[PDB]
Amino acid sequence: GSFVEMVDNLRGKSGQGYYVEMTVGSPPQTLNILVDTGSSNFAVGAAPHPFLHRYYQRQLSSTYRDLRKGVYVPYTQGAWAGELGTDLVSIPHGPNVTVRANIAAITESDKFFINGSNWEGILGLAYAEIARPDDSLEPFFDSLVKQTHVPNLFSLQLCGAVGGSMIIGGIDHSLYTGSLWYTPIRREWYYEVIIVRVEINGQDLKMDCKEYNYDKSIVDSGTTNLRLPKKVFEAAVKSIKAASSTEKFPDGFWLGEQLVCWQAGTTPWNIFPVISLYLMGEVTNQSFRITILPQQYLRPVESQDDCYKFAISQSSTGTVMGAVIMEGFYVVFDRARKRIGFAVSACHVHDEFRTAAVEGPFVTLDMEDCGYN
Ligand SMILES: CC(=O)Nc1c(Cl)cc(CNC(=N)NC(=O)Cn2ccc3ccc(C#N)cc32)cc1Cl
Repeated sequence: GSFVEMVDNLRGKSGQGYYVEMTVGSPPQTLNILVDTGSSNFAVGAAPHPFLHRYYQRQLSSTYRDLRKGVYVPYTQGAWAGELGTDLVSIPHGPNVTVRANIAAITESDKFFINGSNWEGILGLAYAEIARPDDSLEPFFDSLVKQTHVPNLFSLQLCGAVGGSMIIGGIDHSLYTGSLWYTPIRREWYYEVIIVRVEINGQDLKMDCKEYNYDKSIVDSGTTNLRLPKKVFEAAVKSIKAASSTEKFPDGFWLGEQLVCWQAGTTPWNIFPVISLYLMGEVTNQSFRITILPQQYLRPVESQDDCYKFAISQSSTGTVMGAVIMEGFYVVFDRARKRIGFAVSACHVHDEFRTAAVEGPFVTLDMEDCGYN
């Protein structure tokens, strides 16, 4: 394939984010940057911190330009503050171009950096609307498209336990099997989609699709869990408990407050159900379903023991399809045609009885009502 040099450009530790090497400034400073499809700022640590091995040094970059403007980015648990500026940016194992991009130099932070994660910055891949301080601040990818020939499209293959590929400018066919199925992007801020139905072990959850998309549903690579709206989570957990009732688990396991460990080799994946999301398709009344295995939603925590954490958690900000979902699939963010594609990942962790799947088409009536306004 012609994108061979971008294959395998992602690394990471489990549950700690996938990162790509970027070089910034001149002479080259190379940094490990978190790949996040749920945000829109390019930001790098620019001061020493206990969790950072290296960081961006602006005074050593002759091409660094100061924007004389501070930036503050709050998240749910953490936050960071820093200074805005521009510099030359490249991705060594990505497309062969260099761009002048906005960089947020992070000079202070709370619970943002992860001990041992080996990354020191974040690459926001979503649209300008959700950028701090405001929309006038062109996100990295927008800058890439404007200044260069690179087609307005990228794709992600995150392989679970860690590594994967971020293909920029195209689609690499060795990364997936079967056909690609596309769902429209509802609005360009987050990568927003519409879930029209949810099944556990082929059994329908029987809720109004409005509930599945309450607030919004997004595809977000810098989040670990599949997060479901309060009511949907409650129902889903009932159904999963019922589907795996040949075994018993403490109530805190389903809330992620407890772990269960099996002896090495013996996890009974067979007792947990497959989970299915149906997404609106590209044609009236047409949908398709993506289906994930326990190997995706039970995550290992790093002896003689294998400990697992349930990785479906409740949300107050709608559905977030994080790495739990994405590690099953090759995902194509086709920004040029306002659509997102899913195909079975050539490298998804599976066993011999069941595999992740993307199947279609299905007929779902009145899908237009499922979105929130
Ligand atoms: C240690 C850690 O969690 N670091 C971290 C942090 Cl603080 C923020 C990010 C930002 N990227 C995200 N894709 N997502 C979030 O931060 C989660 N989050 C971001 C905004 C936000 C708002 C409401 C809720 C709820 N409920 C959750 C929210 C990435 C990482 Cl790795």
